[PDB]
Amino acid sequence: TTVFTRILDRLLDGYDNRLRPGLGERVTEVKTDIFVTSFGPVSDHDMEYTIDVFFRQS
Amino acid sequence: VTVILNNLLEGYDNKLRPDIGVKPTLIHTDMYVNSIGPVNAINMEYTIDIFFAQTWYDRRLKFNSTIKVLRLNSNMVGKIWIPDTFFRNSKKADAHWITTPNRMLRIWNDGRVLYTLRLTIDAECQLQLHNFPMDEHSCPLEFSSYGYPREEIVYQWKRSSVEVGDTRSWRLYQFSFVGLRNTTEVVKTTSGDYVVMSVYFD
Ligand SMILES: *[C@@H]1O[C@H](CO)[C@@H](O[C@@H]2O[C@H](CO)[C@@H](O[C@@H]3O[C@H](CO[C@H]4O[C@H](CO[C@H]5O[C@H](CO)[C@@H](O)[C@H](O)[C@@H]5O)[C@@H](O)[C@H](O[C@H]5O[C@H](CO)[C@@H](O)[C@H](O)[C@@H]5O[C@H]5O[C@H](CO)[C@@H](O)[C@H](O)[C@@H]5O)[C@@H]4O)[C@@H](O)[C@H](O[C@H]4O[C@H](CO)[C@@H](O)[C@H](O)[C@@H]4O[C@H]4O[C@H](CO)[C@@H](O)[C@H](O)[C@@H]4O[C@H]4O[C@H](CO)[C@@H](O)[C@H](O)[C@@H]4O)[C@@H]3O)[C@H](O)[C@H]2NC(C)=O)[C@H](O)[C@H]1NC(C)=O
Ligand SMILES: *[C@@H]1O[C@H](CO)[C@@H](O)[C@H](O)[C@H]1NC(C)=O
Repeated sequence: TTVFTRILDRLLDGYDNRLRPGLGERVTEVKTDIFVTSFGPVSDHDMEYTIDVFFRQS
Repeated sequence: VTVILNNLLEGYDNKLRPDIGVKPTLIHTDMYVNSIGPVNAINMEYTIDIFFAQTWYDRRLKFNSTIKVLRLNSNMVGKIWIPDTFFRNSKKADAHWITTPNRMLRIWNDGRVLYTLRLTIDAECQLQLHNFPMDEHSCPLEFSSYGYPREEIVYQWKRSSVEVGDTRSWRLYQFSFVGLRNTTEVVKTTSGDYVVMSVYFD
């Protein structure tokens, strides 16, 4: 509806994506979580292994 | 801080190198080798993963403030002048883009710019396989500016030129990392004379 579009459009007013949150005020803390949907094949010929993950950062 | 960035980008022509009419642009280069990958003797090539860092001075990016350093991700990397550095003996090279572009840009108040990025390079190495399996090699990794001759860009090695990690986590199946060295030369081409720099891994 209208209120959704108004909230979305005005959200990035005067927002600089070049600067991290809390720049010069605090330390940006990021909470990480991983859900390994599948541990992919391990290659001995490369010292390489594949892993399919849902990577969540908050 | 956004005011500082907006002021810096105002009237800034990234097509022109710093000191375009005054003097050559001096660049200080550093390498951290995460891993010299396997040496593929069939195709006469070897893989190498590096953190490649370049430091130079841009008078246009001077700013007077109490912050004294702007630490930034890749967002502004395309907004300013960057050197034309490329690896001469690289059959195939790739940057890294997961999760975001693996690039870093730091700008000091005095105009010093540090630009770092992660690279994976499949560098050519013409192995002389005489004395195999007693053979030893010194594989190079060369780089220089693609367009700017020596009169416009000059590279320089720092004291801590090239650094290496443990070297036991490297992907060397056949060989053992013996040693390292760095060199600077001037290579004449049809375009001009270019300041080439090589890192030799033994
Ligand atoms: C023949 O045709 C081919 C194409 O078929 C053509 O090749 C193409 O060349 C172009 C360059 O001319 C090249 O485009 C650029 O790509 C850059 C990013 O990476 C893209 O490639 C990587 C890796 O690609 C390589 O992958 C393999 C090797 O590893 C191999 O296939 C090839 O070697 C290949 O090159 C890829 O991982 C990227 O994936 C995504 O992530 C990018 C992140 O930056 C994003 O841009 C992409 O859209 C893409 O994201 C979408 O897709 C992923 C999934 O794949 C999703 O997860 C995402 O959600 C998205 O949906 C890319 O494909 C890219 O940086 C360049 O972008 C810049 O272009 C100019 C630069 O000045 C600007 O106009 C742009 O705005 C943009 O620059 C901004 O962004 C950078 C990066 O942060 C900043 O540093 C800049 O400062 C600048 O920032 C500013 O603007 C933005 C808004 O635009 C703003 O938000 C910022 O705040 C800031 O203000 C460029 O797009 C293309 O990939 C390549 N295609 C190929 C090879 O497949 C040939 O040249 C043609 N032939 C000839 C000879 O001409
Ligand atoms: C790399 O070059 C610098 C300056 O040319 C030099 O100080 C340093 O010792 C060199 N690195 C070596 C020899 O490993």
